Amino acid sequence: HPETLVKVKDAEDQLGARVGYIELDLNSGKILESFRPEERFPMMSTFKVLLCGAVLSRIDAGQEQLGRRIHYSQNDLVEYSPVTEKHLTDGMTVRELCSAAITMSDNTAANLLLTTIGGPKELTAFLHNMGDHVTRLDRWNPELNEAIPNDERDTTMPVAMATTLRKLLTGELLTLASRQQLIDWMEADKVAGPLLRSALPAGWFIADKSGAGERGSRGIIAALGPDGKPSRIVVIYTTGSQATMDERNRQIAEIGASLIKHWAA
Repeated sequence: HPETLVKVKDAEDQLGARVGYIELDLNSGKILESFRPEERFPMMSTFKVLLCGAVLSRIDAGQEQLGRRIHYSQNDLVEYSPVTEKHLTDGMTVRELCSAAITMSDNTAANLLLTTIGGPKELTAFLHNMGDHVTRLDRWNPELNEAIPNDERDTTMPVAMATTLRKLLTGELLTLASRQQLIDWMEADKVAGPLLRSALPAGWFIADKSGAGERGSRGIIAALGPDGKPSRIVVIYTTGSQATMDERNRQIAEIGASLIKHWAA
């Protein structure tokens, strides 16, 4: 059972592509191990957690409401919108939009949420305010998944994403209610079965969010731990590979198996 860093490097070889990885202690925020922690990768759909962070922050400040109902139309629908495409008549609440965005990676829900905050620039501004000057969202769905080589648009670094995720989940940035909601959404993720969840023993907790983009881009952010409590943050990205979606999933699942098999170390 390879050690995690050995498996991550092996994943680069198998995939013919850069893989970035970091593991943080959730409590302390201490980096436990990392690989290409300070290189940039497309965030892809993992941005949606940060987006819902921004939305929750607005909620906490009285500028937004969980129950606010948004009506929208056919023209707003983009590909991979399994929830939003069913609510053209009745609309959806902000709460339901964040659920759909995080748990089903509903692309239209994420655009709708971007509108509520005034666009990708406002997410980037929210990030800057929290101290994250690396992570940047520049475009909307679907364009933000283009993953053009060395384009810094819509990118993060594993270390920036990991830290920012920790601040959202455990910091004072969001109220206790909002922090809990955010983690509850990520716990309820439905579309990341083939990734770290496929390696997870019964009884563990995981709150995650996946992403896939062009040019083989794939990744996942997670808070996970044994005994029903998250204790570490794991962030994994890759971009460039020509491997199949299944192949890229497998490598990420295998990185997950390693970190699980060595967790007690």
